Amino acid sequence: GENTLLTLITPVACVVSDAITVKGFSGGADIESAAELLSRLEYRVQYPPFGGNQFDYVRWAREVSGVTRAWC
Amino acid sequence: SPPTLSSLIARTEQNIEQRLPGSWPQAREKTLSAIAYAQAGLAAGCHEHISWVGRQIIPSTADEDELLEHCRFWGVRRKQATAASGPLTVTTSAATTIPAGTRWQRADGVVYSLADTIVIDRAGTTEITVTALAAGEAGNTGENTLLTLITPVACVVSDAITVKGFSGGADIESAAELLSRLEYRVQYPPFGGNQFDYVRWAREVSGVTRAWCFPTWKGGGTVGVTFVMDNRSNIFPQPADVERVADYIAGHTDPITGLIVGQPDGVNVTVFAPKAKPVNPRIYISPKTAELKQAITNAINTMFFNEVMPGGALAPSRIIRAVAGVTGLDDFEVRFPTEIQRSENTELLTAGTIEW
Amino acid sequence: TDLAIIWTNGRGDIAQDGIDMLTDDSLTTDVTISLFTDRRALDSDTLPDGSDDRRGWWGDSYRDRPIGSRLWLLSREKATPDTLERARGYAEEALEWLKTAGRVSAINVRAEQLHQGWLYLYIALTLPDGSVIPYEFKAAFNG
Amino acid sequence: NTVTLRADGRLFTGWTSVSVTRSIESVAGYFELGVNVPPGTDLSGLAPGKKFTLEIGGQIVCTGYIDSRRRQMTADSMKITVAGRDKTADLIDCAAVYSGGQWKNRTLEQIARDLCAPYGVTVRWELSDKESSAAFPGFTLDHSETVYEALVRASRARGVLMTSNAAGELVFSRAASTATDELVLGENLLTLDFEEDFRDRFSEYTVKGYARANGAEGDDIDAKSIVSRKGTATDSDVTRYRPMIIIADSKITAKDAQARALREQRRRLAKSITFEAEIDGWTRKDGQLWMPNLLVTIDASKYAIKTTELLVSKVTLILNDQDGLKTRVSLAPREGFLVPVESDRGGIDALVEDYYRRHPEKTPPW
Amino acid sequence: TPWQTAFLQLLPSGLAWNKSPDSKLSALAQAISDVIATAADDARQMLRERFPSTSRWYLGEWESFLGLPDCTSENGTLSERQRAAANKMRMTGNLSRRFYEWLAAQYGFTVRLTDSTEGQWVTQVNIYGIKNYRNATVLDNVLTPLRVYESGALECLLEKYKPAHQIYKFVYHD
Amino acid sequence: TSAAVPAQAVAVTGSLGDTLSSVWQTVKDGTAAATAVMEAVTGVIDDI
Amino acid sequence: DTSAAVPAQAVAVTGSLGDTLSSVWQTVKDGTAAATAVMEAVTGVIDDI
Amino acid sequence: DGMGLNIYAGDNYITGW
Amino acid sequence: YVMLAAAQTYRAEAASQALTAALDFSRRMDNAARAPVLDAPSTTTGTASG
Amino acid sequence: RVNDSALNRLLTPLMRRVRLMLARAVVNVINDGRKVQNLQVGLLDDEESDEVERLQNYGHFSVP
Repeated sequence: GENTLLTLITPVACVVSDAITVKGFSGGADIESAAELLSRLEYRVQYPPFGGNQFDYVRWAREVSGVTRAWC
Repeated sequence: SPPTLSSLIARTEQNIEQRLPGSWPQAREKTLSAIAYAQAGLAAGCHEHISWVGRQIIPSTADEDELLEHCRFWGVRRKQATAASGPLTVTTSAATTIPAGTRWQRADGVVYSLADTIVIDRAGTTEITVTALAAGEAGNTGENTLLTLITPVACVVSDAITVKGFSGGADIESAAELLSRLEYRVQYPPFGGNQFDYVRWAREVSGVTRAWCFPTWKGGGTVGVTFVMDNRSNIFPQPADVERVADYIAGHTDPITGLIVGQPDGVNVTVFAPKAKPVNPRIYISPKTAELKQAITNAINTMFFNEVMPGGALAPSRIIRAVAGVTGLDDFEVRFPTEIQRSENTELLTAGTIEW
Repeated sequence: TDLAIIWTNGRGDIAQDGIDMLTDDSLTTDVTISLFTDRRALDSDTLPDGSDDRRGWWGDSYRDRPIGSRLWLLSREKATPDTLERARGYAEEALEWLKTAGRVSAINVRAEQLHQGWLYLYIALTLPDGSVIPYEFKAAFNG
Repeated sequence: NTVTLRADGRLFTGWTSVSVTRSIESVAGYFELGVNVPPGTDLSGLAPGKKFTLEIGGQIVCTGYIDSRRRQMTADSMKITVAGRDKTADLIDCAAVYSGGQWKNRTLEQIARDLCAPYGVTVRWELSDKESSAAFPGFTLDHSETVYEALVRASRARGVLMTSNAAGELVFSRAASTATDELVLGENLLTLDFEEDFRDRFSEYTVKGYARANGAEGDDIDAKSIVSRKGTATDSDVTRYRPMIIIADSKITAKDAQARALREQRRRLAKSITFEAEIDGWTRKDGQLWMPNLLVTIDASKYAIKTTELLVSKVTLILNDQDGLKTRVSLAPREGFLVPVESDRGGIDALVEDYYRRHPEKTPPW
Repeated sequence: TPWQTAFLQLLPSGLAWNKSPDSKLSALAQAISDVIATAADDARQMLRERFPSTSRWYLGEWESFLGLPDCTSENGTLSERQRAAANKMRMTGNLSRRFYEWLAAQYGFTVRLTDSTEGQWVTQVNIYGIKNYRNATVLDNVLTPLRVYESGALECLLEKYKPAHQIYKFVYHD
Repeated sequence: TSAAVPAQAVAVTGSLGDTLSSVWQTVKDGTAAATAVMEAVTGVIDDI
Repeated sequence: DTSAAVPAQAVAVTGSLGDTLSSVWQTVKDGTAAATAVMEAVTGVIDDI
Repeated sequence: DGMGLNIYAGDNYITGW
Repeated sequence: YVMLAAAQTYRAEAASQALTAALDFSRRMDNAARAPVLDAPSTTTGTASG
Repeated sequence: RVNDSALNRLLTPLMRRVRLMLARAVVNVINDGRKVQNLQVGLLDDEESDEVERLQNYGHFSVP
C-alpha cells in the first residue's frame, strides 16, 4: 500500500537499505474465475468475422500500443 | 478536505506500528490489520461529521435552515406572498342570496372564495369581487376565463365567466434570492454617501434593474446617477421614473430601524437618464437560418447587458466572443465594428440591428 | 482467533509473537476472561471493601449477559470452610454459561486449602468430541 | 410504565384493570379501565363527556372523550369501570352537515377535509399515488348520512382504507414496507392460533354498473355504453370455478371497476387467512409499544407453518390480574391492505414512477 | 495522554486486565486513540475557522463570499489577507473625517484629514509614518522573502471608499 | 441477518440515485463534452 | 396537572389586564399635546409588535 | 360482544350495504 | 404597564411549554439490557422507511 | 348486534337508502343546451342537486 518500507537483501555499494514507495504497488490479479472464463469462451464463440472494412482498418491500426489516432 | 478512508487506514497502521515496535500491522488476515480497519472506519465517520459541521460557516455553502438563520441574523427580510382578486360577473336565475364563503374553482384547480354575502333580487347577471385562496403566482389569470362552482347554490348558474381577469398574485422570495441579496449587502458595504450607496439606493426602488453613479460629476460638490430598467421593453428611463427615483434617494424609511435615511444635505445629486448610442455590426454566417439569427441576437444582447457601462469603451473583440459562443454556425466574421467605439457618460452603448 | 491473555506477575495482559500479537482459538481465553473480571455485585451483598462501589462493565447493559465472576468478593477472607464453599459456588455460577451452551459437557470444581495461605481451586471441564485442543501455559514471574 | 389518564384538570395513575384496543380495520381505538375507590368518594373527574388523553408510560395511545362509567355493588363485591373511544369516533355516530350536498370536482382528501371541519378532526393523507388522488367527477351526499358512512363509501371506490391515528386524527393509511420485528414459536410466543378458511374467497370477482352521463359527458356518451360497463379481477388461490358478481356503488368506468374488483379481492384475501399470537411484553423488541401497521417476520416453522411475512392488524393491551402484562397481536397478509396501483413483492414515465414507488422516502415529481 | 486514559477506562475492569502505564494494553490504546485525538483537534480548529480574522482553511471561501481580492488585500501575506477580510466583513460607517482616520488607522496606517488648501471639498490626507515593509510571519509560505515591499495600498483604498461628492488630496510626511 | 438485506439494498440504490442527481452537471449542447457524455450514456443503455 | 395549569391562569390574567386597561383609559377630546402624545405612544407600541 | 363493539367502533370494511 | 405585563405572561407560558418540549426530546425509551444487532434501516433513531 | 342500539346502528343504513330512493324536488334552473335537459333541483332541506337529467318520452318536448 502507501508509504510501505522495503529493505535490500544483498548490500550494494553506496546504496542505503531503504525504499519508501510513495505510490503504492498496483497489480496483483489471481487466477480467472469460472464466470470470467465462461464469458471469455462465449465471446470467442459468438464474435463474428471482421472482413477488411474502412472501420476495421481504424481499429487494427489503433490496437498497436502508442497509436492514438487513425484514418482510412 | 477530510482524509480519505485509505489514508485513514494507513495512518492507523502507522500509529499501531510506531506504538508497538517490531510489528507490521499491514499483514493480511491478522488481528492488528482488522483492528486498524475498524478504527479507520470509525474515524472516517467522525471526519465526515466534522466536514458537515464545517461548510455551514459561510452563508454561500450553508444548508437551507442555516442559510435562513444567517439571513435573519444579518437583517435580510423576506417579502410575503400576495393573493389575486377580481370581478366574476355571475349569472343567476331568480332572487337568491349567495352566502359568504362560497367557492368558484377554475379548470386548473385553483379555488376563489367569495368574502361577503351578496343578496340578489333579479334574474340577471351581477358582478361580485372574489379573491383566491392559493396565494401565489398561479392566482392571476388571463382576460376572459371560465370558473365552475364547487357546490351548487339555490338558483345560480354553475359557470361564471370573468370579463376582466384577476391580478395581484406574487410569490415569496426564494432562498436563492435571499442569498443573492445578502451577498450583495456584504460585498458592497453601506456607508451612507458612497458610490455603491447611490447605486444600491437607485436599485432598491421597484422596477429598476441597473444603476451607475459618477462621483464628482460636474465639479467637487455634485454627483451623478443614471439608472436603466431592463424588464420594460423601452429599457430607458421616463421623466416620471426619474423624479420618483430622485424622491426615493432624497428620502425613504428604513425597514429595520424605522428611521428615514438619504443623501447628505450639501450635495447635488441630479439623477438623469442615459441616451442610446446604437452600434450596428455586420456579421457573416455560413448557414443562414432563423435559429442562428435568434442565437446570435440573444448572445449579443447578453454580451451588452454584461460588459457595457455608460461612458465606457467596448473593444471589437467582445462582439467576436459573443458571436463565437454559438454552436451551429461555421464562420462568424464581423465587418462593421473594426475599431474601438467609445462614448461619454451621458451616452449608453446599445446593440443596434445587425446587417447580416 | 482473538488475542490471548498471558499471566505475568499475577496480572494478565495481551502479548506479541513475531510480527503481531499472540492469537488464541480455544476455551483458554474464554475461561480466563469469564473467571477473572469482576461482575456487578447484587444489591444485598456486603463488599469486602469499606466502600459502596460495585464493579462491572459499562457494556454489561449492551452484551446480553454479565461479563465475569464474583470471585472478587473474597478479597480478604480468613481460613474457614465458608469461604471455600462460597468460592466453589461462585466459580460454578461464573462458568455455568458454558454448560448452558454445548461447548462443555460437565463441570467439576472443588475448593481446598493447600500450604497455609493458599485458596486452591481445581476446575475440571469435559470438552465434547469436536472441540479444538485448548491452549496451554503457566503463570510466570520476572524481575 | 404507568398508564396515566389525563382527564380534565388532573392526572390519574393507578388502575385495577386496563384494556386498550387498536386496529387498522376500524376508525377508532377503544379503551376500558377499572377503578376501585371507597364507597362515598367523589368520582367527577371521570364523567361522560370529559376530554381524556391516555398515556402509557410517557407516550400517548388514545385521545378523545369519555363514553360510559359503570358502578355496581352487591352484598359481597364492588365494581366500577370507565370506557371511551377516540375523537375520530365522533364522526361515526354524528350526521354529516354540509351546505351543498354535491361536490362537483373534488378529491377524496378535499371532501374529507370539508366534511371533518365542524367537528375538529384533522385529516391526514399519506398515499403518494397518482390514481388515488384522481378527483371525483361528481360526488353527492345522501341526506342523514354520517361522516363515517360517506367517507367509507368514497374510500371503498378509491381503494383506500380509512383509519384513526394515535393522536385522534383521521388517516388514509399506507401499508408498511420494511420488515421490522420477528415472531418465532420457540422464543417469544405464549400462544398461537392459525385459522385458514376458504368459505368466502372466490376466483373471479366481476363488477358491473352504470356509466357517467350527467351533463358534460351526456353530449358524448352513447346509449349502449351508458349501461354496458364491466370490470374483472381474478384470483389464483381458488382452483374451482367460484365466480362473484358485484353491483357497483356509484357511477363507474372501466378503470374504476377494475380498482373496486381488486379492492374486494384483496379484502377477501385479508379476511381469509388470520394469525393470532400472545406475546409476553407490552413493549416491542426495540422498546416502543406494539401498534398496528407493522410488518413482522413469522418463523412458526416448528408447527409446519410456511408463512414468512405478515402485517399486524389488531393490537389489544391487557392488564388483568390473572393475565399480567399481555398484548394479543393479530396478523393478516400484507397483500390484503394494499391500494390497487401497488403490488406485493410502458415508457420512461413507467420507469420513473416505478423508481419513485420503490423509494417512497424520495419526493415524487408531481 | 488523556485519550488513552479514556480508552483504558472504557475497557473492562477486573483482575485479568492490566492497565498499568507500561503494559501492552496501554501501548495499543495510545495508537488506537490517537486518530480520534487528531479528529478532535480538527473539530476544535473549526472554532477558530468560525471567524475570517483567524481562518486558515476557509480563507478562499471567505474571500469569494466577500468579494475580497482587491487593492486593500496585500500581495501574499496571509496575515494581511486575514486582516482585509476581517475588516471588510464588519466595515460600516459614516463619512466624517474622524471615522475616516479611524478606518485608515485600523489597517495599520496613520493619516489625518486636515482642511483644504485651495477649495472647500478638497480635504488633505496627511499620511505620517510611511512604511512599505511587511515582515513575513509564521503562517505564510516557506518561499516568501523575509520582507515584502508593497506601496500604494492606502491610496486606492481611500479613493474607493471616499465620499461621492468630495475629492481627496494626499500628502506624504515623515 | 437474512431478512434485513433487501432494506439495505433499497437504501443503497436510493443513496446512489441521490448522489448521481446531486453531482451531475449540465453542459453546452454543441460541444465535444456533450458528444462524449451522450456516447457514454448510450453505451450504458446498450449494456443494459 | 401543573403543566396544564399555567395557560388557564394566563388566560385569566390577560383578560383582567385588558379589562383594567379598558376601565382606566380616559378619552381626551382635545387636539393638543395630550392627543398627539397619546398617538405617539400607541403608534410606538404597534411599531414594537 | 366481540362483534357488538366492532359496530360502535368504525369498520372501514362495510358489514352490510 | 399593561403591555409589559401581557408580554411577561406570554413569556412565562412559552417557557412552561418549552420545558415540556425539552423533557420530551431528552428521554428515550430503550431502558433494557439487550444485545445490538445488524439492523440496516434507521441506523440512528428515526423510523423505518415506509 | 346484541344490544338494541347496536341492532339499530346495524340496520339503519338500509332503511335510510330505502327511504331516500324516491324523492320530490323543486326546479330552480333549467339548462337546455345539452342533449338532455339538466335541472338544478332542491331536495328536502339545505340540499341542492346540480345537473340532474330529465327524461321525457320520445316525440314530446317541453321546457318547464
